[PDB]
Amino acid sequence: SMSFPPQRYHYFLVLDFEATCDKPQIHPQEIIEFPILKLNGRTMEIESTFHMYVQPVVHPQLTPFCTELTGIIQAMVDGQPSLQQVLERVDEWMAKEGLLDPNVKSIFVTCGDWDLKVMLPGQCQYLGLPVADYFKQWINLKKAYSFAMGCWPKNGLLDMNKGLSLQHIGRPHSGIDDCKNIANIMKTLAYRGFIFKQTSK
Ligand SMILES: Nc1ncnc2c1ncn2[C@@H]1O[C@H](COP(=O)(O)O)[C@@H](O)[C@H]1O
Ligand SMILES: [Sm+3]
Ligand SMILES: [Sm+3]
Repeated sequence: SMSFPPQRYHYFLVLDFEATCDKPQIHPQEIIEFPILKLNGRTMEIESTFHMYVQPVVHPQLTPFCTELTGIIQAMVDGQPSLQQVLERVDEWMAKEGLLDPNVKSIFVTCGDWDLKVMLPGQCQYLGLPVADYFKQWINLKKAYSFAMGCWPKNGLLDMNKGLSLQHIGRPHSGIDDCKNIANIMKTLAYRGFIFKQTSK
């Protein structure tokens, strides 16, 4: 096939939350890291980065497990805006990037469905906040990978990097680093000729 074919979107918006957690799981979970990488729709190159840590409210003190898992320390979320304000910052960032133009086509890309099917809508429902329409469609990279490679990856980014012989970027369970791996996997899948499609229902 053709390497780096024409794609259906002008930009891809790579997103990977980190959230409060514990062993056994904390309830409710709350977003504590909100990264978005804006990728050129054709080349998959990173052109802009949104990144904010978020101050949790229901369980404001990060557990030892959460800090061990994510590397996020208490001082990184203390003094930060809450999710409501971060969502307003995202909307302003989308506007300045030119992504609110109806003729500019973009879609979010996540590893799995959890981030936009479960985490964001669930916390927004808890807080009584509407979900912006652009969060309601996305590409699940694991499903896209399964069509591009003909196989179901077992453990997310690590196994997709393994299958494509890519070196892992940065630290697992860091939101921004997970985004960098998603973007690197996407670049390789496009190099192999894959055309990305919405997977969310
Ligand atoms: N092994 C785990 N045990 C408990 N919670 C987890 C685990 N892995 C991920 N999580 C939660 O899911 C969020 C997203 O995970 P990830 O995108 O894989 O870093 C984390 O920030 C945690 O809140
Ligand atoms: Sm993740
Ligand atoms: Sm992650």
